[PDB]
Amino acid sequence: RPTFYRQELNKTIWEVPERYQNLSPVGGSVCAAFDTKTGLRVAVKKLSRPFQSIIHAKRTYRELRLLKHMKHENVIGLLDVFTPARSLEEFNDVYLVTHLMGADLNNIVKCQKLTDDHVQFLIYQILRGLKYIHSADIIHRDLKPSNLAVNEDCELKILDRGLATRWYRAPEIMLNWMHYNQTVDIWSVGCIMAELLTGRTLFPGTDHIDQLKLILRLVGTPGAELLKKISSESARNYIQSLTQMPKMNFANVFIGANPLAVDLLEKMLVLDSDKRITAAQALAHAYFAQYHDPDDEPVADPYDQSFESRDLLIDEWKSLTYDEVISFVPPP
Ligand SMILES: Cn1nc(C(C)(C)C)cc1NC(=O)Nc1ccc(Cl)cc1
Ligand SMILES: CCCCCCCCO[C@@H]1O[C@H](CO)[C@@H](O)[C@H](O)[C@H]1O
Repeated sequence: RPTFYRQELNKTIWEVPERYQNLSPVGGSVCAAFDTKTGLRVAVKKLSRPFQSIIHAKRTYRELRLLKHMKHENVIGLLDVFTPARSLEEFNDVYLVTHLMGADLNNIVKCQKLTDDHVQFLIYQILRGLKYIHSADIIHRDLKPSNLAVNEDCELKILDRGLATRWYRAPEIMLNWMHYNQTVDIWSVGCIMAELLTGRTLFPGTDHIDQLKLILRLVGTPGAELLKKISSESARNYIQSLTQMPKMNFANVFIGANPLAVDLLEKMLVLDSDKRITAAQALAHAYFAQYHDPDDEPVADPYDQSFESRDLLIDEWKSLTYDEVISFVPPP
């Protein structure tokens, strides 16, 4: 074990290896640090009360398992994870180390003037990262501009901050469908993409109902084919209950957009999530011709997430998390 030191920042104590220097608050509780081992600047996150409830303990464990697993350019990965605790008995705090990236995409959006080439490169990187995420059988479910770190050269990493967020949510997530396929995230890529083109939010709903009213205005009310898949009572029984809305043709909404951008949007923003384009399929769309490389759009190693079914005690989830701290191997 290295030697640690204690420092107080914004009413939060922080005990970190001497390696991590220059500490200064950024945000949960995140600091910028200077990593003297690799000469680069990092974000260090100290987890708040990680083993306080069962649910906190399980989420702490999912955090670590998940970040230990993500190893892709366009997805947040773990540079390091440490605890000041010398033993399990004494184990209480968890710090995560990741790359700091300057902005999130939210900053970059409303003040900069995005070329079609900007939208290609930014959207290409989200899909690329999503292929990877989705190949591990992970659905993000809350993809938005705040959850995309962008550096100065417009390199992009997907992440989860986590806890308006509703502006990018798939219609099915917002009616609480419970059977979600991965294309929920494709819906989110559509909303983001449209906003990078127009510079404005596609569905800036004021609340839940308004959000959905705005979605249907664009995509139209459900067709016969989609309707025939709805199991439920009055889930379907309020059919045209917000008028029998005709679907907008997107060439009319995205005037002066690359017609290939328009065509991809039509394939992302389908009501019926069985008809949505996949991440891997969207990669092969002519819109990404300048960036698409078939041999450098990698998939994930098998991700064991049996643990999610498990109902364990606070102290089992704490031990499991301890094991994960102990077993961490740093990137090259
Ligand atoms: C829970 N979670 N899920 C994902 C995805 C889906 C992108 C793999 C990523 C994460 N977790 C995070 O993104 N966590 C995280 C950790 C530290 C900082 Cl400074 C910022 C964010
Ligand atoms: C506003 C009316 C709600 C329309 C949302 C329906 C689109 C969601 O997609 C639907 O739901 C499931 C995915 O969760 C799929 O398995 C279904 O087959 C699919 O059609």
